[PDB]
Amino acid sequence: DVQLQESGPSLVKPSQSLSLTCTVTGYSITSDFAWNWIRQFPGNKLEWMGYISYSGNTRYNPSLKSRISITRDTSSNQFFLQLNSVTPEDTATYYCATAGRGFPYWGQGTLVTVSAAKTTPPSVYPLAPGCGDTTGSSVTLGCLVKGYFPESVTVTWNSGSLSSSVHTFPALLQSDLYTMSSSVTVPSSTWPSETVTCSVAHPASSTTVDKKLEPRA
Amino acid sequence: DILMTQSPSSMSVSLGDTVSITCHASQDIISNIGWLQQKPGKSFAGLIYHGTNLSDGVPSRFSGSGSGADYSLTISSLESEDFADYYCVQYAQFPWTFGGGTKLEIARADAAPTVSIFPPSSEQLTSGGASVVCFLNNFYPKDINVKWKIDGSERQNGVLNSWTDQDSKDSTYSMSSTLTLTKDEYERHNSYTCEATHKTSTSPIVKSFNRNE
Repeated sequence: DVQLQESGPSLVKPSQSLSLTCTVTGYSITSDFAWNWIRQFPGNKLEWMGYISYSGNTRYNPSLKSRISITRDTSSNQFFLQLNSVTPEDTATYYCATAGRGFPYWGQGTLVTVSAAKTTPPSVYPLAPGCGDTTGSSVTLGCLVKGYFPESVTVTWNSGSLSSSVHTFPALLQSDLYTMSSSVTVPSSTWPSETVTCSVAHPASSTTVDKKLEPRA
Repeated sequence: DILMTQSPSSMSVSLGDTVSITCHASQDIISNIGWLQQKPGKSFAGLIYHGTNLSDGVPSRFSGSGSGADYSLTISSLESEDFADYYCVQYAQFPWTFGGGTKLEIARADAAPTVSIFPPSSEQLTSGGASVVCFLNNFYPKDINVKWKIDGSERQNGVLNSWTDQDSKDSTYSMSSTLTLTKDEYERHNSYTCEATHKTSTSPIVKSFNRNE
């Protein structure tokens, strides 16, 4: 029962080099298997990139050949992706996985963005219901996330609790910045009763801000 | 590099149904093939390997078969969780290459959306900007058309639409239509109207407010 824990910074400037780390636990990378790097482009295309076997033996996808470099560390039990001369076109979600017997274990993925655009922290805004229109049975609340980069936020309501009846719309890019919002649907004996907050994390600036949905004035 | 011809590119079966997805190798990979599932925004979990073998923890609703250049995946008694993406992968000849994927969708009946409009928060305003937001939830089919107005005059500038993929919980979609203005221009207008037109309804759903309020 292996675990893939892929670390590495998610924002790389063009021409520079992208270098990631998978961290294997509950299995020895020298023992067995082939340990790989797979990228998935937006639009869900999958490219196999390469690997290093249990015996330190590498194989790459030749469409990378020149710039790809996959190595490992026995002691710590980790392998490393290095990819030089990145372009915008190398912006994908990076997965490490194990090979042989198929692809049993996978990492959780890591989004990598190749851009000269600056990291902006996101401004969160509560979107309480319209003015006078008191509700009845149903009530719909929202949260809007503006002016952030790069791709990677996580809007949670309270903290998972409001799990059900939640829609978080995928982000849309305008001028190097993402705006995204999320709606939560509730009964009423729930709100304004229960402290319903919007919990957004944006890792690239460590900005786990919460905002509390209050009625307007 | 061997081309993994995956078919069909998408579907829409009902619950408890059964799907067969057939992946076609450009050559003859001797059963070196894997069947992956990607649940929405998550990672992958291998389903079949070496062509016909179930991976551990994998339900007996799943099962694959194939020989030579031609392999397939069937899922019996389909369930909500099963309505995700699927990809075949070949690991016989280098470089290993993946299929183009297969999206899977639950055929639902039509739904009229549940529309809510949201004035700008008095936190965005004090900040300079002002977005008038609009959610259209729980409807089918995906095709929707939302339109904005400002004191009657329709407005195409400053809008930004976002659809979610299908919710497996209820086989519906949702979309958020965002209008973004400058706090000054917002303050120079009274009415804000959001119009959803769906194949469901003959006349559009109108939610609007008065900034005056």
